[PDB]
Amino acid sequence: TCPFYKKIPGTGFTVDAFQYGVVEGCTAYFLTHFHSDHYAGLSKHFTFPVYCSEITGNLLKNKLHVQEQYIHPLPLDTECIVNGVKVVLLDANHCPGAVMILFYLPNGTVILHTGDFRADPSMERSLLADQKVHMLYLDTTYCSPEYTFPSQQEVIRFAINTAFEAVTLNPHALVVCGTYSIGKEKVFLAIADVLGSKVGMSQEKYKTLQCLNIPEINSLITTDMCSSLVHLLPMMQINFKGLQSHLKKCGGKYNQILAFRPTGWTHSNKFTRIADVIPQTKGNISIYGIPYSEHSSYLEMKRFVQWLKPQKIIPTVNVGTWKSRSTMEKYFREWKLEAGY
Ligand code: NI
Repeated sequence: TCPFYKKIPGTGFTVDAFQYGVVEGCTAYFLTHFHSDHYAGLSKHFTFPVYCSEITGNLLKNKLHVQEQYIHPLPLDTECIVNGVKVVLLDANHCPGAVMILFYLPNGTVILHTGDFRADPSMERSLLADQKVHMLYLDTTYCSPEYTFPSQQEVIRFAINTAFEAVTLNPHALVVCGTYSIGKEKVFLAIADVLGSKVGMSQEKYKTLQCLNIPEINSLITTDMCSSLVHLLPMMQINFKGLQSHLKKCGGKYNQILAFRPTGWTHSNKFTRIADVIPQTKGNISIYGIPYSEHSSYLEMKRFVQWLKPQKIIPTVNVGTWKSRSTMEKYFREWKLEAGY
């Protein structure tokens, strides 16, 4: 059965609710982004209307085989009527095609569902500026002050300089980047660009990237591994065993691997600056864990919420324990008393 925080009161709408069977009274199913926890349950046998971005719609059709008649793509930044209710989709600054949804309820209440997001000050100059929000359904993944990490631009700076240095010292080094879902593509794209290479990958991953509307993509990626010195591999293979095994397959073209594991936050954030980061090393194999987040830091989240001044907050992440729920409610109250709403 569908939980409460995935229902939109006063509408026939649900958000990210495909794993519960047929939801009683749902006339339109919204999908915020193509991440498995959120799409869990969609397939070619789905026969209700799905509302989403163009990019999410490209991925439903080609990767999950959902039939075209049930895919309803909406443009961003545009007032649209769905089943008699005004909605807007806004860029979530999460992975490609990810959105927040503004719902204008028939009774005058305004609801923002963030999906998954990385709050940014640029959101304070979207269509959100214009009006009040009564309920916020908030991505609270990192809602605790210990959760700190750098900007995405600092992390990319570190990865580009690390890769360029290592391959300039050894032209026979191979760079490898881990992936398991969409998102974080700037990591491997930026490194390939500095090195003058295309990014090499499997047919399945190439298919996924071709759904993302990335400008000039055909110039940036390929399935011909031999011609590329930046390779993608599944995240589970980013370890000394998996990487050794991959170096054997390359036919004596390379004598070193430098690899990157983009993670979310890890506890080495609590001590080490991004500048000071070091790899794990065995022989001619080195592995860097880099904290490239597509979710808000605690400070980013707090800033966004203090600016929006919602009348009520409903968390959508970390809701399963009493301790987590109590912790999050305490921070929402400090934020509210500090800013005076
Ligand atoms: Ni996500």
